[PDB]
Amino acid sequence: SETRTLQKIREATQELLKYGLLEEASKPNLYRIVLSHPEEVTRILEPLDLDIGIDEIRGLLYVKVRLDETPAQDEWAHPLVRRQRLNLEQSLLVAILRQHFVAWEQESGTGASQAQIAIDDLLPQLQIYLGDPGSESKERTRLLTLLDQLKGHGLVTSPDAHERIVIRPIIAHLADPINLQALLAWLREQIAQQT
Amino acid sequence: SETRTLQKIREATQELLKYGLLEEASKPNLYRIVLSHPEEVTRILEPLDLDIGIDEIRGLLYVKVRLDETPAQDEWAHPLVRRQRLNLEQSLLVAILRQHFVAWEQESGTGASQAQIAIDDLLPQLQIYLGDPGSESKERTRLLTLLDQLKGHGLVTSPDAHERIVIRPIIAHLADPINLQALLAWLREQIAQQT
Amino acid sequence: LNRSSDDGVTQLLSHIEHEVLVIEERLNELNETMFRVDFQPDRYLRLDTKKVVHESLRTLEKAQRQLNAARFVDDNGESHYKALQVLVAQLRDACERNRTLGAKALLDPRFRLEFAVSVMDRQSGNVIESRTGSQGGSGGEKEIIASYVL
Amino acid sequence: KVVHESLRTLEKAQRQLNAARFVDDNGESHYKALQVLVAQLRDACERNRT
Amino acid sequence: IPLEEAIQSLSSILIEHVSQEQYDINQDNPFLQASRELREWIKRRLIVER
Amino acid sequence: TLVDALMTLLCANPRYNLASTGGHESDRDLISYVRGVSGPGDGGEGQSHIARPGKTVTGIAATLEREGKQVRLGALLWFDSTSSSVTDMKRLWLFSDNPGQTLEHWLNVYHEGGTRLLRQMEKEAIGLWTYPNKKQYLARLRDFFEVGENAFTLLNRAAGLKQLNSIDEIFRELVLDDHSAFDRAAEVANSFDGLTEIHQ
Amino acid sequence: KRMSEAKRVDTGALVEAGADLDDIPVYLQRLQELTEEALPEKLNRFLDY
Amino acid sequence: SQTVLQARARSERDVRGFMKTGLAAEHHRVGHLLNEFLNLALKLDWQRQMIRKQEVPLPAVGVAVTGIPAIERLRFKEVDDEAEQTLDLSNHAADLTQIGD
Ligand code: BEF
Repeated sequence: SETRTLQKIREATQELLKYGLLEEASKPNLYRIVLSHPEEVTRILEPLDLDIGIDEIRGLLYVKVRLDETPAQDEWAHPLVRRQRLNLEQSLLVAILRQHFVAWEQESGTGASQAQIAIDDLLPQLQIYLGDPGSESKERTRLLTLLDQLKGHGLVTSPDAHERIVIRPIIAHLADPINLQALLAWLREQIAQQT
Repeated sequence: SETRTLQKIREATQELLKYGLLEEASKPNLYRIVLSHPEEVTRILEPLDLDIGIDEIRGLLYVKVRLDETPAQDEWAHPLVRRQRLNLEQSLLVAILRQHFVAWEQESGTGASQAQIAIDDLLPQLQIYLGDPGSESKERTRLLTLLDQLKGHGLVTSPDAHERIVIRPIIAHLADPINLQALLAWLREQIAQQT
Repeated sequence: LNRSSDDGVTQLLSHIEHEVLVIEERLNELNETMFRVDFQPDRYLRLDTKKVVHESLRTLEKAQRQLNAARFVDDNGESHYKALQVLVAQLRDACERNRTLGAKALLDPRFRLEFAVSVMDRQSGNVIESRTGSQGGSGGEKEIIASYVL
Repeated sequence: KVVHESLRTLEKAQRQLNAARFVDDNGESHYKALQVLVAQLRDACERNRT
Repeated sequence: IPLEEAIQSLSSILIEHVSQEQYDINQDNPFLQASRELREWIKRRLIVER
Repeated sequence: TLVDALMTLLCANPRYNLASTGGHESDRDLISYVRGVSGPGDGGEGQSHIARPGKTVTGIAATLEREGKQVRLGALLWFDSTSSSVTDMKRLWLFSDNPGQTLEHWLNVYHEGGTRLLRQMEKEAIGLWTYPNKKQYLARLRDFFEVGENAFTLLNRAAGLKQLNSIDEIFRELVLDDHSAFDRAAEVANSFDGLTEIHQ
Repeated sequence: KRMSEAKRVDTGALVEAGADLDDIPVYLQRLQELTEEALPEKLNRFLDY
Repeated sequence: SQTVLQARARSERDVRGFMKTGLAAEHHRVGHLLNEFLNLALKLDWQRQMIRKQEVPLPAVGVAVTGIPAIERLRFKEVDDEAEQTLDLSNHAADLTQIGD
């Protein structure tokens, strides 16, 4: 009877709200459609105070709070977007992944296909800040659960059949990347001072 | 160029989406706003395949999945439904609660808001079906776990100081004749299979 | 279709790469001219450059690689022609929308690399500051960035 | 002194409402005129940075 | 017997029988084993806690 | 930097480094002044450009004197971790008219104890006020200096702003106090909600 | 079919009613109620306001 | 004796409270279907966890949408430092004027 939003756009919007992002790498049909109808998606999200920011270089779309332009409130608060503070280990892992991603981009260029990194490569680096919990069976399990937790936020893919992961584009758009650098360097200096 | 939905409507619809339902007993200032502009709220929720459900007789509002121009599928298969499908043992308690609700509503009238029940009144009810573990603590824990799982669905509040709960009016819409008939049809087929 | 070939696109991409390399080579002379001067008491300015691989170019490369594979699956060549059509669509679309930066980062050499100024240490040769613009700075410290890079 | 188009339109709506009170129907005209006026104020509040 | 009091007495009694390997009595923790024993009794319907 | 030290105390949302930009943009933030960020950094893993990376404290005060009476504004800002985000900075805005109160004394008290010690000191000492958030402190400043809230914004944007590109814009946004009747319009529009509900 | 649409448009007064031939009296009584009492009272209140 | 009598009184009060319910709802429409369903439930084997963890075909009402995963919402761990304090507030008398010609 009455007009209904195009099925593909509805699917794209629901997906974008569910997962928080789209990528041309793994969802081309929806990603291209969204870019071909930006005014429709932005109109659909505006009533909820949500709005898509698009990163054409890396082929990514991600939701972000559309609240007022620097109102009397110096920090935004949104009913639906529940804020989180990653625990210490998650913060360290995110910092390591972020610096790996930036270092790779420095060479291959912005938006270059990320090189697959093996699980074995990260444990020595987490050891630099967490020591040895007691066994390989423990540290590897911890690293795997941490990677699975991060995949929920969309920062990393699942370990493939050969135990290598790929860093997702969304890592570049974290809220305050300066925090990762500061904490990581501070803990590194702590261990270097205690040793 | 830029056209924004009224700030009151945005706040009310965001709260409605957050909690899944909205009542005049607890949040009158938002319930009146939503009920005064149902067309705007319906068109805001249409892109997400969600629709409003109004009950002025009980001062209730709740969002429900849509099927128009996307028939069949499954209501719980919708991407944005964040909670698991209803479970049989939960449905038994839902039926008991609905029975108490119809009794109370038919004796008080629909206007009153205190559709309460005492916790001790449900334990004998469940003893007939789920069996008797011979330990008041175990069965009380079972009953409270079920009530919590229902609170996740929004059909009941948590026990108060006097070990009394309030059956939210949404139950009247969850178990109404159209759905009870389908549940009975499914259950008869299950029993026939058991034979 | 047998007589057809994919040389058309690969030559174009090679030409664009050659143009980008020419631009970088030309900047390499300006860097050496910069080296002879002092931007600060013992710092000398340098112009750096990263490469930008827009999603458009990655998609084009993916389509080309799929075209290479589709030639060896026989359905009266239908799949090969479909792949060729999908590939040609990207070129044509970029051609019509040449004013959007998306096609610029594919066909325009100037948009294939991003620029940023860097202050080098005269003694050690390390980087002290990476400066994609002139934000921050005092003024005078901002004006010197502006005048040097201009 | 400068009077922007918005105030002129609101004045026009004021006069229109004033005239529409007398039409003999069950509010389908008076109420419409009242709401087309109140909509101007609602819009003004909503986009108070325009 | 109040349940918490029962656990104490049952654990103290169980501590005496640790030498009877004929029934595989272990030594890790008497309190937790007493709690498990009371649960086993309750479900087997020898005792009912109310 | 010295000028912005004062502008932070005086204004509500100061425009740092306004003069260098010419008047149409500010390109620094209070976080970067507290940390003493010396630039964009080397663009990589380095952290030599930041001066106070760990736990740190910062203080600023200004003394105004008329006929011997001293009124000493002040502010304390500190971090408890490497975090350099606005939510993790903890503040305390101080207003005073006691000659004995000075920045050194406040810093000594802080080094002796956190916010609680200063809150107790507020009770202990006469002629002192503290406010955990800036709005109340600025309200105190207004009711002391008998000016509208726009006066100090005018002062801050007059620190630079050499252009005066559109007199209308200046006088509408920076001089004449806000007296818009938006609240009244919202109240009037709400008067008809009773009608709208019944019609619905 | 049409009772199922009356259910869709309804606003809580027909929650205790199915869409089978058994429930037709409920719908008819609701229609009579609207025609007789509720609608004129609501219109009088609205026209007063 | 007192314990047994109290138990009897509690049970009798509980059953009397139950009997009134159902009496006031036997011929209400939804009450009729609820009684029908509750009768059917007895046949099922509630001891089997698999049986009492089936999924019924009840609709989805009150569907809450929340926790949209906006990447901005993440904040990183605030590891605290407690080693020492920066007490130094010397006058900085090294400020004596020595500036280029
Ligand atoms: F006042 Be600064 F030198 F721009």
